[PDB]
Amino acid sequence: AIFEGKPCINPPHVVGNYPATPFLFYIPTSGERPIKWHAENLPKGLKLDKETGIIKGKVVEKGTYKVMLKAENALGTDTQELLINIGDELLLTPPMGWNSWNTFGRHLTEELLLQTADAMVENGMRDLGYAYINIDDFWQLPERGADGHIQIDKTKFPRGIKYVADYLHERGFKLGIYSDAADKTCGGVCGSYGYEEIDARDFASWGVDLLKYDYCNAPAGRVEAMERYEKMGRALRATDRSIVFSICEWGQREPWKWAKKVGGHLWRVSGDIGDLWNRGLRGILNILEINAPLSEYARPGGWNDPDMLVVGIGGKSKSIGYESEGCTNEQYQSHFALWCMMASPLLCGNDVRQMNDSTLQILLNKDLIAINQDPLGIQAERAIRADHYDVWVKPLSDGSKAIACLNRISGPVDVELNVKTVEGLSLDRVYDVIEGSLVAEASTGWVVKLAPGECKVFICK
Repeated sequence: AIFEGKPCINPPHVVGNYPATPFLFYIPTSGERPIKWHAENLPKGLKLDKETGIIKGKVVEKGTYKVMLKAENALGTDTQELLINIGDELLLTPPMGWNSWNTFGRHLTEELLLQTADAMVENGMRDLGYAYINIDDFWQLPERGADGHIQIDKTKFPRGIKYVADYLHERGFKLGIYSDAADKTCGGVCGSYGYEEIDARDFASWGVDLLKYDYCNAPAGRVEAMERYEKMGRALRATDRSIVFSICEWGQREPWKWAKKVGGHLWRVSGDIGDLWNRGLRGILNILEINAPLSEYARPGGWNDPDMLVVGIGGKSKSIGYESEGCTNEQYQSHFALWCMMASPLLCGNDVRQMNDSTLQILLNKDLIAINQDPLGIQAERAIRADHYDVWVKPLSDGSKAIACLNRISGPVDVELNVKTVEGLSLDRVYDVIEGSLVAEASTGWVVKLAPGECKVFICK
C-alpha cells in the first residue's frame, strides 16, 4: 500500500544538523514507483538527486531554511515543505530506525546490516522515516589495540565499519554504533573510558552518525556519571560530524535533568526493556510508569528514551528471549502507539528482513508515526492514570490533540471521553488512527470500549 497511489511526502518535515558537517536526508515518500523528486530553495551546499530522493552536502552557515519538495509519479504529485535547521540541535523529531540488540545480541555481521538496510528500502520503513541503523554491543574486540585504538571485530565486519556506513549513506540511512563509559562494555568487550577523543575521532572517520554510550562497569556516583558523559559529549562535538549522543545509564541518575547539559540528544529513562507486558527485565507498562512524569524534559532536540521497540519479536530472540514471554498483537500495538505518543525514539528491535502482516500493520502505521514526528515534539502527558486505564494527551502542531486511551488490565474496560476529560479537548471532529477513519460518535463524548491490552488513539479537534 506504501508503494501505490499518488506520491505522499512523509514526515519528518523538519530536520536539524550542525553547521559545516556532512548533511544527508532521504525524503520519505509513499506512492507508486518510479518517483522523481524536485527541490526549490535548497540552501547553499546541498544538492538533491532527483532519481533517488536523497539530499546531500554540507551547509556552512547557521540558519533555518525552508525548502519546497515535490514528488511526482504516473498518478500525480505531492508538494511539501522541508524545514532545515542548521544549528546547535540534532533530532528535531524523535529518531526512528533499528537496533541490532533485541533480536541478534552478539550475532552481528556486515551481512546483517546491509540486508537490514535493503529490507528497509524495499519494505516501506524508509519511506515512513525510519533512518537510523544502529550497531549495538559486540562489534569490537575485547581488548584495545596496542596502538591505542579500539579494534573492529573483522570476523563480523571484514571490510570495517566505514564500509557499512558508506553503504547505508548511499541509501539515506544513518549509522549508529555503541561503546561504554568504562574499560569494558556491558558485554565484556572494549569500551572508551579515558580514550574518548581517540574513539570519537575514529567514529567520525568511519562516518558514524550516532553513538549509544552505556554505563556498565562504571562507578554509580552521579557526578562521576555526569563527568564521564560530558567527556564523550565534548569529544563527539570536537569531530567534523554531527553525531547523535544517546546516553544509556538506565535512568538511575535522573539523566533527564542533566543529559542535555553534557551534549546528549536522548537518554534512557529505565532499565532494559523486555519482550513482556508487565514485570530483558522491564515490561512495557513499567516503562510507561517511569516515563509518564518526565514529559516536561522532552522537546525538539532532546528526548526521553523508553528503550528499543519489541514489536514483532514474539519471544524469539538471541539477546532477550530468556527473560521474556512474548506479547499479544494488541499489546504490541499499544506499545508502538504509546512510544509514538511519548515522542519516543522508534528504534525497532525485531528482524525487519522478514515480518508478518500483523507486525507490518503496526510499524508502518503512518498516522501514529506522524504523531511521533509532530514538529512540536511534545511528549504526551498522562492526563489521567485511573486504576485500570490511562488517558494520554499530545498537543499537535495544527492545534488538534492526540488522545490515547489505554487498557492496562487483562479484562475489558470502559473509558468515558468528553470535553472535560482533559484540558482544551474538542470532540467535534475525531479521527481513529488505528482504524484510519472518522469516528461518528457524539460531539458531546462517548464511552470508549477497550479490549484487554488495547489502546485506541484518536486525533481530536
